Amino acid sequence: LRQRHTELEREVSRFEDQTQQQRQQYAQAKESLTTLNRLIPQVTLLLDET
Amino acid sequence: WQSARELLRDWPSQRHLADRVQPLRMRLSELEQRLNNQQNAERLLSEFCK
Repeated sequence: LRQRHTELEREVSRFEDQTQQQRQQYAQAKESLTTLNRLIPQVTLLLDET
Repeated sequence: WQSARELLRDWPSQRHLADRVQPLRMRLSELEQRLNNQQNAERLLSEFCK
């Protein structure tokens, strides 16, 4: 059972990491999306670089 | 005499103000987008509330 524990811990470590990175990327995805939400809707059109 | 004086009163003003036409064209065009986008966003918000 202790060997089982060590191996399950390996797997859980892998998942904990994968989550730790993944969430960074996808939080950044929604963040960049918020940047777009700020920019485009009208601002890109009045700040149309006239 | 008086009428003619009024005409030559206006004439300086006439050219001076008529000079502004083209600025006014761009102005009206630009404000049109305000109208259009306000109406569009009004749509969007009403659709959401529904």
